[PDB]
Amino acid sequence: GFGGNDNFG
Amino acid sequence: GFGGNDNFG
Amino acid sequence: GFGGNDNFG
Amino acid sequence: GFGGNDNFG
Amino acid sequence: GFGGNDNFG
Amino acid sequence: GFGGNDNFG
Amino acid sequence: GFGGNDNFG
Amino acid sequence: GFGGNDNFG
Amino acid sequence: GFGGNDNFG
Amino acid sequence: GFGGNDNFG
Amino acid sequence: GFGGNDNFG
Amino acid sequence: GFGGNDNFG
Amino acid sequence: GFGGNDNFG
Amino acid sequence: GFGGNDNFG
Amino acid sequence: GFGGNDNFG
Amino acid sequence: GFGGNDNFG
Amino acid sequence: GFGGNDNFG
Amino acid sequence: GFGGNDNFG
Amino acid sequence: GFGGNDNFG
Amino acid sequence: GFGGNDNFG
Amino acid sequence: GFGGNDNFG
Amino acid sequence: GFGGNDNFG
Amino acid sequence: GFGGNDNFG
Amino acid sequence: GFGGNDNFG
Repeated sequence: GFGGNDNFG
Repeated sequence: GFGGNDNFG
Repeated sequence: GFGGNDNFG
Repeated sequence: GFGGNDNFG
Repeated sequence: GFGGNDNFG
Repeated sequence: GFGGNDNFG
Repeated sequence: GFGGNDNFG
Repeated sequence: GFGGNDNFG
Repeated sequence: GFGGNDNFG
Repeated sequence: GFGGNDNFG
Repeated sequence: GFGGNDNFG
Repeated sequence: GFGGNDNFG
Repeated sequence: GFGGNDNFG
Repeated sequence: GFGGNDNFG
Repeated sequence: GFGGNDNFG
Repeated sequence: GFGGNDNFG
Repeated sequence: GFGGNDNFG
Repeated sequence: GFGGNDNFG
Repeated sequence: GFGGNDNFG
Repeated sequence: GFGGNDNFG
Repeated sequence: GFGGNDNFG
Repeated sequence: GFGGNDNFG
Repeated sequence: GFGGNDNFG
Repeated sequence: GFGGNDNFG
């Protein structure tokens, strides 16, 4: 999510 | 893709 | 939530 | 089916 | 049915 | 004479 | 309170 | 259903 | 006297 | 019949 | 032919 | 039908 | 009198 | 059906 | 106090 | 379907 | 909580 | 919280 | 007569 | 922390 | 800093 | 040179 | 120079 | 693809 697409959902 | 938190139902 | 009767293809 | 949410798909 | 009546619910 | 497929309450 | 002969047929 | 309140939810 | 299937949620 | 057909005759 | 789903009442 | 009469009801 | 070669289905 | 913050009573 | 008559005070 | 060709016929 | 609900108090 | 007073800072 | 939470200084 | 800052969430 | 003096900064 | 406390991602 | 029963509470 | 010398403090 900072470079790589995190999904806290 | 579908990189998200996906429910489908 | 109540995702009922999904027919996916 | 009598209150069942049934598919018949 | 084939020869008699039938309903869905 | 006779009743049949009968959903009820 | 129903009360007589009813014959759910 | 009849007199007993059911609760099919 | 609640009686149903209420989900306090 | 999900990938199929049905009759209900 | 796969003509299925017939009633030949 | 096809070969002979058939009544219904 | 359906008589000649015939596919019913 | 997701009250994540439900204070009650 | 939801069915139970509380007294937060 | 999702990410799949999935031909019925 | 950085992903979801707090409910302070 | 809920019953007790709160403070911050 | 509880004086509860307190932050001095 | 009554000395330095906080974060919630 | 209640009877003395303090430098939170 | 405190960076301090901070969530990321 | 406060000097009595203060009840800082 | 960040790439320098970046000091997440």
